[PDB]
Amino acid sequence: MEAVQNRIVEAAERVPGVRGVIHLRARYVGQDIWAHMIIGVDPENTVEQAHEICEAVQAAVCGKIRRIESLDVSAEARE
Amino acid sequence: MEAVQNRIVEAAERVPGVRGVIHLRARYVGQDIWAHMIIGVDPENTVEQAHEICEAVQAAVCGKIRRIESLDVSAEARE
Repeated sequence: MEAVQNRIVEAAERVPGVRGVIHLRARYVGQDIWAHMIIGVDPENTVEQAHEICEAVQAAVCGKIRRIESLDVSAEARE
Repeated sequence: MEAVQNRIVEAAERVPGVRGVIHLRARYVGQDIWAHMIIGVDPENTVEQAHEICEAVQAAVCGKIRRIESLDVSAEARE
């Protein structure tokens, strides 16, 4: 649980435009993980750019961590 | 319930920068309402601007509809 959540955080942080993981809640459903994540982004990015970063984080994390079967990613301004 | 939710929607829509209410969930707790709202915004607004619109919607709706005692507002790109 703690190691998998570190893996998730690190995976998100390596995606262009991510300025920290603000929040991550992981729920275990059988052998699978269902998760909700909030990432920080540049406040001067557009809303469209922030959506693109969130989509990229979803693809990267789901592609890298095969136990994850649901992941919702949203963004907030950071710095 | 239906009339109060129409009131909430209309109140949000009159705030500068709102492009529709995408989602509104209202829960009744005793006599009070607790609500979660997603607004549409210009995709070319910055993330900081979208946060400012959300804050303005929170102030307007909470100020106008006194039964609401909790309101969380987030934004997504619309058009």
